[PDB]
Amino acid sequence: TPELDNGAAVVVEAPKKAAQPSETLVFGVPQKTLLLGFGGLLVLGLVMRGNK
Amino acid sequence: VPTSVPTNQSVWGNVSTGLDALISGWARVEQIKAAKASTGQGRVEQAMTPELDNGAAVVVEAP
Amino acid sequence: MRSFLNLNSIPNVAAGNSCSIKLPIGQTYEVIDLRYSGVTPSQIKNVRVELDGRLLSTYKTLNDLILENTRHKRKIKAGVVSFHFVRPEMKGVNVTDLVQQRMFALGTVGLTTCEIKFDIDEAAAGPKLSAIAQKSVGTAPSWLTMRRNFFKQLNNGTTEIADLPRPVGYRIAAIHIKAAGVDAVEFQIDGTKWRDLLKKADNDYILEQYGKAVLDNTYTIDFMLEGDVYQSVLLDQMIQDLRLKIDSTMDEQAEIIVEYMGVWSRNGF
Amino acid sequence: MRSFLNLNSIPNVAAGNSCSIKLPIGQTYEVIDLRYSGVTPSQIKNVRVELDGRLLSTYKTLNDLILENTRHKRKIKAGVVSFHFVRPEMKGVNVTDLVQQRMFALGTVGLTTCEIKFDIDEAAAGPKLSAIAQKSVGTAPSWLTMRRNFFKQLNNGTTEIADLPRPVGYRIAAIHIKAAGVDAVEFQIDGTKWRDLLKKADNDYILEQYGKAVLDNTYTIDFMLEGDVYQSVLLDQMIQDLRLKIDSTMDEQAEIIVEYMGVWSRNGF
Amino acid sequence: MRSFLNLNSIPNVAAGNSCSIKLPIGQTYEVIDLRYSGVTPSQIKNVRVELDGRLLSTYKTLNDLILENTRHKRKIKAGVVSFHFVRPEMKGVNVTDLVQQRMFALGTVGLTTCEIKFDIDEAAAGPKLSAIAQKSVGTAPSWLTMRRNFFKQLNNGTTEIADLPRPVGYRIAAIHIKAAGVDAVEFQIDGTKWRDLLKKADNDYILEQYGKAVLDNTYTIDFMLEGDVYQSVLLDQMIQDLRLKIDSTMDEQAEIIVEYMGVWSRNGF
Amino acid sequence: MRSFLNLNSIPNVAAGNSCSIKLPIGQTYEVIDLRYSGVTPSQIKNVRVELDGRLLSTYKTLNDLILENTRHKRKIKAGVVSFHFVRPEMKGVNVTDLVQQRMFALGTVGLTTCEIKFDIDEAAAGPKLSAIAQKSVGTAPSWLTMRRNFFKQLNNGTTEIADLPRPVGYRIAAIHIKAAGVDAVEFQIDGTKWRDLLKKADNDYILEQYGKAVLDNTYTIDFMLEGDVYQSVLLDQMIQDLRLKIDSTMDEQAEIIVEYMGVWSRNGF
Ligand SMILES: [Ca+2]
Ligand SMILES: [Ca+2]
Ligand SMILES: [Ca+2]
Ligand SMILES: [Ca+2]
Repeated sequence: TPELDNGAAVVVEAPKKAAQPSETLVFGVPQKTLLLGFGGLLVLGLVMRGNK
Repeated sequence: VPTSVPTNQSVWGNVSTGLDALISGWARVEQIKAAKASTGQGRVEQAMTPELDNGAAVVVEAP
Repeated sequence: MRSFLNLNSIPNVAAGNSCSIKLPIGQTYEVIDLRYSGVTPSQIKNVRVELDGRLLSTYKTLNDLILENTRHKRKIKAGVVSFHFVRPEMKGVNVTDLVQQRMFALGTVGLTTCEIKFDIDEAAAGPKLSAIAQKSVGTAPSWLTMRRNFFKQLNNGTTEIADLPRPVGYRIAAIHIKAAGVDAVEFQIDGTKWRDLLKKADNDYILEQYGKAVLDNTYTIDFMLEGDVYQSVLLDQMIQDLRLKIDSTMDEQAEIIVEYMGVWSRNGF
Repeated sequence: MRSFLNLNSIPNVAAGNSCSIKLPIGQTYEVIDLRYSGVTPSQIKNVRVELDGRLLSTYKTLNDLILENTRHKRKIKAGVVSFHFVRPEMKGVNVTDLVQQRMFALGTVGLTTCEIKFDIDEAAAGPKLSAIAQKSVGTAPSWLTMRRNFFKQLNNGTTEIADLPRPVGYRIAAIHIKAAGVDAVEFQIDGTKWRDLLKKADNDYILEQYGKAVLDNTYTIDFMLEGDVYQSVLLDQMIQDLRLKIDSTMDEQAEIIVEYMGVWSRNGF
Repeated sequence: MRSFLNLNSIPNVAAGNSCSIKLPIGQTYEVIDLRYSGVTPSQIKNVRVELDGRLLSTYKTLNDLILENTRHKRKIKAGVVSFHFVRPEMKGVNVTDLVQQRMFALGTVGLTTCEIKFDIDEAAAGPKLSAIAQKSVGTAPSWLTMRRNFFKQLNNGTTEIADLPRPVGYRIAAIHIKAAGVDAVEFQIDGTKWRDLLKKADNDYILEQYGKAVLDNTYTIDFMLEGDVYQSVLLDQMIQDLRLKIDSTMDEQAEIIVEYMGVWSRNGF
Repeated sequence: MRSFLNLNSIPNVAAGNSCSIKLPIGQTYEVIDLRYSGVTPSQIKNVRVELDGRLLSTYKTLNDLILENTRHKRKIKAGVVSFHFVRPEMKGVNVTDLVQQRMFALGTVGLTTCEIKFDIDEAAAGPKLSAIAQKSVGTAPSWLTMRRNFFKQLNNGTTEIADLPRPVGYRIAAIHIKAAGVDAVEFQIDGTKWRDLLKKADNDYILEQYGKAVLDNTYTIDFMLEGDVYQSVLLDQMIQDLRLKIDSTMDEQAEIIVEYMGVWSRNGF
């Protein structure tokens, strides 16, 4: 550690946190993706009933 | 093995092991400096660099 | 292409003042020409070259820098004294002479501060100091010359100095014994006598034989007479004894100057 | 909202010293008010505005900045001299006047260093300098005014100056011929006479006609009399001849001031 | 092995006569020793070294060749003046010093004519001239030193010279300003100040610092102080400004000597 | 690292005595400093450097060794004369200068005896001789300088000397004609005139041109003026004629000194 009159400062405001916007989007896309899964599992379940 | 003894020693250690490996590196960087100096683009690159004190910054507000 | 710059004005140049030559970081300093007037070189005391606040080289007075240059027979001019970082006397063994000489330049890349501090004597008539820099492309501090000061008592008879710092990996270019009554000196490492008890007249003859100038009241042990860096003393981490046997005729305190060499390190010598 | 800040203290303000006003990077500097005392504006020599170590504008002395402001009839106050980066006289053609004026502000975004260097004369009584900054949101250096200095010998009869730098893409706001014996001047580009051989009295009348003040021993060729930036000389790469025909009555050395304009580039003019 | 030959007798050596030293083609001329008597070096005017009828180097008088050698501290003897094609001061960076020095030798292979023309002044007492050649194996003209003459007027104040020829691919070893009232000079390329406004005393100190001799009424800008050819100015095509700022104290006409360098071409500089 | 040793005392140093400097075998002798007093260099006759009982170099008197060093402008000091085995003037072409210079060092590896014999004149006041050795790591005798002595009658007019020994594979660094009336000399090999009939003044000018000192009553034919070993005469087995044409003005006995060079062989030259 030395002593000089040369410094590189950076004093500035900084944001914190974020809730709701990423959620709403990341709840819309997987719910649809899951719903497509149920539709696929249902048709596979229903076709097994046809083979009885 | 080290040993203490007077008189001019018959055989001496003429080894410059790790120092030569460094010295070659200094010789290599000299060729890099010469490679820049051989072209006009090398001189223009050095013109961009100054020698000054450190720089500070500061900002606030919502854009 | 090199750049010759008129360094910024030296702040507060006055008698009894403590001034400093703050060098801008970024490039390489090969030589620094310091012009002086209204003051003697001996009136410019405690000259210290500092890199990042740490000591690199030290001169009791600016006159020691004049003598350092005189010894190598470098151009000496009244009113000016230069700091030769690049060693013009260097000769290459596996590289060109130019590479071996420039390898000592004061690179500043990665440095936070580069300073040349000194104190102006109170008796100074009307001190006036300015500096000019002969620079080149930026490089790390790397290989640098580190002039160190040591004070030891010499007897009338035989004195032995074996407590000289032995920084590992570093080298010793030369040793200068500043005393008025030194007749002969002997240098040995681990019992091996690399320099027999050579009489001053004989030692001084070899020095001059290599284009060097003999300094008054000084016994110089040049380990780089040929200009070959590999001829210098390599401070091997295995050396058990680094001794100096001085045959004096006077009982005085000698100023031992040791020119060390090595790759500059932020936490090194 | 703008911010008015009391800039950090100027280091080492003394006679014969070389000082600098280091500006913090991040925001935009519209105006810089420099307060001075114990020294004359003419005693503040070699004023250089540097961006990243490169020269932007140059003033032989601080008095030239006072005259620059006086010419536009800007507020002049003894003990203070301002650096007007934002040009208050600008008028918009396809944009608002405010946009055209603020466009010249000294943005610092992307910069590494912003400095205002100068030398304090040795005769300075007791120099005292401080600075205040009128800043605004950060912007790139962008469109800036580049004041350049040129010296040419003027004859008694007719002299022609056609070797003025013509940086491509840049513009010329005005040209100031500093000489005491200039009777008339003519300006032409590629044979085209944009400014007939106008007598000083006639040229000075047009200048005053646009709210400008005539400077002593100066022949000003204002290419932005209306405040319209698009009236200035556009240095096209195809221009073959940019000539100035000066009719003098004296044999003297003239200081030619050229106010260039263009988007600042780290490797440009 | 080198060959030392007594060149053929110089035809028609008389006062007011125009003589020539026609060199036989085939080998390489490292040095040409010209013995003179009954005439002064200043009485041997317009010395031109021509290869195939094209001018290579020019000397206003033979005295300029004496000064050229004196500057490098080469052996000077009254009654004899040598043409040093091989540059003894050269130092190798990636090649040996010998290779770097011999590379400047005057090879004649592929040449049709090699001449050294000059005019004998009418006042010549009783001119007597003979020449000796220090030759070596034949080589193409290749890398040669091209001394060029330029005359420019200087003012009392500042004079700027930016119209110096910039042959593409060529280099500039040095620039010699022959004037009696030059105080300081500044050299820059594209705004970049490679040589700050250095005072004569300071510039001359650096010159002597490198084993050079300062010439009377001359301001030398040596770009090869270290002997390194790659430190010289590389006339790169993209260069937009090669300027010289001279601070004089007298109003006179200066003789600007420019030492160019490059691979000799049938259709080159 | 080199070692500086105070050689063992020289046995029986007295007037009219035949002494010898017996060198210990094992290492390499770069330089041998011989201190003398109570006797003149001319009083130390028949100096012979012998390797294994065979003659390597010969000096009529120690004064010839002083002149040998003076010619190369080596450091000369009264009371001391050095034997420079390592040639400091050597310059490398495909190797470093240091390698080319050190290559001449007197290696002793494989040797049975290394001696420096000489006779002390009877007129010697009070002879006192001591020696110091500058040594380095051991090497075979290898490449060595072999100074040979020859005496020939020189006529007033023209004399030719073609009976000089031509040991195969060896080289000739230089030839020194010791006579007071030599005007010009010509050197040729197989009809080829490598050195035209050069006048003494012209030959001496070239010598000085390369940093050499002209010896009194001597005509030196330096084949290594540049320091390049490959410029020396290579004694090829096919050479049919090695001739010297001397133009004298006196009828006298000349001492011809021939500096041979080659890899030392126990059964060679
Ligand atoms: Ca370094
Ligand atoms: Ca802007
Ligand atoms: Ca050539
Ligand atoms: Ca050898």
